[PDB]
Amino acid sequence: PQQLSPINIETKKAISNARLKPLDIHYNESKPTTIQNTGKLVRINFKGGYISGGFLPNEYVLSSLHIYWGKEDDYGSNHLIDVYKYSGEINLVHWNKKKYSSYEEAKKHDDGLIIISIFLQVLDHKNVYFQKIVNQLDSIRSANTSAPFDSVFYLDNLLPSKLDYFTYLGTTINHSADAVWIIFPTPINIHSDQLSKFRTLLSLSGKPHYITENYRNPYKLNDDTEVYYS
Repeated sequence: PQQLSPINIETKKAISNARLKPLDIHYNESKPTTIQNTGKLVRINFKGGYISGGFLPNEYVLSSLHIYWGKEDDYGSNHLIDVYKYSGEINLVHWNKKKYSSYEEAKKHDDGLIIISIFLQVLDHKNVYFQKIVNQLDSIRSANTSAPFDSVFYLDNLLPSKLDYFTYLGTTINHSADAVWIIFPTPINIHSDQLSKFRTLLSLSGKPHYITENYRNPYKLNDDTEVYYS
């Protein structure tokens, strides 16, 4: 069967494979175009950027960034590692443009999508790179809104300090497609004030309510889903 995402990664059960070389991340050419409050989450759309190397058959192009958080700073990510939840989670969605015609075609195949997870950890540290995103939220307060992302922003500045990863075959968080996940256990550090600003965003209409949390609870791991560690 499909493996529904997200999941708890049990580190003692993760397995090794020579294929798991470090990823080659190439966000030089990445530029955010617009930012949106979809009524569920914050999405930033990108033009440019790709990942390659690692266990990948070829390059996958970057398309979008999603952000998830919780009601409290200590409980906000989608994925867990050994039943530890981080403060929040960024997902970077990439698709197999080499093989498929559009993201919509790519979504239909288990080699179509690769999603990178970067955890957020609230640690009383104002993160100047993450602040670029925070400082756009005032423009997308209502649900189903869009704004130009004008500020210069280098996506590679949100990469964790260490890029070892877990990988498994799961699904997108809305379960509309299979997706291979690349999960970095090392989080990036942010400040409580920064995460707080996401909770000002409004849901779709009773009347709209604050999106105080938008993570999805984890699903059980299928007996035949293997989790690899690089």
